[PDB]
Amino acid sequence: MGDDDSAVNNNGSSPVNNQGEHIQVKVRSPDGAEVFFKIKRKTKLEKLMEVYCNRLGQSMEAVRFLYDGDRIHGDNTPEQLGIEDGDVIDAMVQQTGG
Repeated sequence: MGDDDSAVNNNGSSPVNNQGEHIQVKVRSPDGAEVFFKIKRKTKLEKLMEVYCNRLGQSMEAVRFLYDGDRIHGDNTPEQLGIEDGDVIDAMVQQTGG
């Protein structure tokens, strides 16, 4: 069953990619510190907050995630608000502070 794709040749991976091609977001740990996070594929705020959950050993119901200054759902995505690559997220102690 002859497929051309497996025999088309021209295989390889050239450096057709730049460092700032992807996305970058800083989730300012709410203590006067800010850790650089990064987005590679289309990945909404969900993984940005969960990797943070796993990072501090405390999940997102215990860290209110505000981005562009305003808390919201992770499924809202960055560009949907108008702010993207170079943006920041702030996680405060729980949703109601307690």
